[PDB]
Amino acid sequence: MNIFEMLRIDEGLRLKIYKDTEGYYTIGIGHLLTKSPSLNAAKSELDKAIGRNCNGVITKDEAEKLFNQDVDAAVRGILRNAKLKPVYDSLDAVRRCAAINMVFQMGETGVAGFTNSLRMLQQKRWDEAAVNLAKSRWYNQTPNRAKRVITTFRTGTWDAYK
Ligand SMILES: Cc1cccc(I)c1
Ligand SMILES: [Cl-]
Repeated sequence: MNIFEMLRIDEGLRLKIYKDTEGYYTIGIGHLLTKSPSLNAAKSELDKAIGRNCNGVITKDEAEKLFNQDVDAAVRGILRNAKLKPVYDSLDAVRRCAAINMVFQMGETGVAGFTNSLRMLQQKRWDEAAVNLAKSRWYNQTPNRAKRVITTFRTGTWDAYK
């Protein structure tokens, strides 16, 4: 297991524009295109991202390329964020994958309310952090995926993905 395999499990792979769990146009391995309700707006974002006129469809290679860019962007966003970087750097590699997973799903803004969870994670109070992480819209709206991520933070193992 690694972050790519983890997120590939959580996000799936679809080569045509689809709607994510929130109803937003997405493609590939969970690549958000737009929050606009306009399919044309999503198609424009797709063409811009791939560099050709795709009319809503990409290849597996293209999906994997976008996915690598998106994982890297999540990592570099963590490293540039004064709140997230100290916690991230305190974690082991398996738990760092759980952190990337959350940033990939929700962005830096979506994790802004996790201040108390971040403190518990930095303190290595794993069961306490796991309880706190579940008290969230995130957990309630995507409970099976949140449970896997939370188990990863709780245990520092890949058990939830095996
Ligand atoms: C709980 C959490 C989420 C995103 C990033 C980090 I570091 C920690
Ligand atoms: Cl879920």
